[PDB]
Amino acid sequence: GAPATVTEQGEDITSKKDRGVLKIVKRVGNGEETPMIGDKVYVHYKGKLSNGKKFDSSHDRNEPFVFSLGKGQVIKAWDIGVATMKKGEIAHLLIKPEYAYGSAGSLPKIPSNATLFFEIELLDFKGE
Ligand SMILES: COc1cc2cc(c1OC)OC[C@@H](C)OC/C=C/[C@H](O)[C@@H](C)OC(=O)[C@@H]1CCCCN1C(=O)[C@H]2C1CCCCC1
Repeated sequence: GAPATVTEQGEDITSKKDRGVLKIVKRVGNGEETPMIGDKVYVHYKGKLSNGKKFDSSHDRNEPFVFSLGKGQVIKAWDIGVATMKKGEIAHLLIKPEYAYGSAGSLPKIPSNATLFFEIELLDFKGE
């Protein structure tokens, strides 16, 4: 399924080239701008542990998810991944624990050493 497709076909968007954040563009967005640290960013997302054992979605809350890029509100993989996205883009990310919750995990939702999958739609972004 989608996690294994990102393993096989995803681009490694990490600086270290350690395959810690792998990306597929599923729907192309518009415009030249991409989100930058400090921007206020508006998304919809669907996430899950890569083995399907827990799910989460902005739609569960009936509203976009909003965060400030690079402000420590999201996991490192989102700061890295969403900064590559254009307005309107849908992307898939597959994420190693080093760019998510690590060996400590984040119980009860996130076990130690968890790999994460997200589908993210970038709705909008604004400067601080
Ligand atoms: C570890 O705790 C949670 C993880 C995740 C979602 C959670 C968590 O409980 C606080 O609740 C959903 C609502 C309440 O919060 C949204 C964003 C939270 C924050 O931005 C942090 C905690 O989340 C993240 O950094 C990432 C990226 C943004 C969207 C949420 N995401 C998660 O890791 C999910 C996670 C995804 C895989 C399945 C389990 C939930």
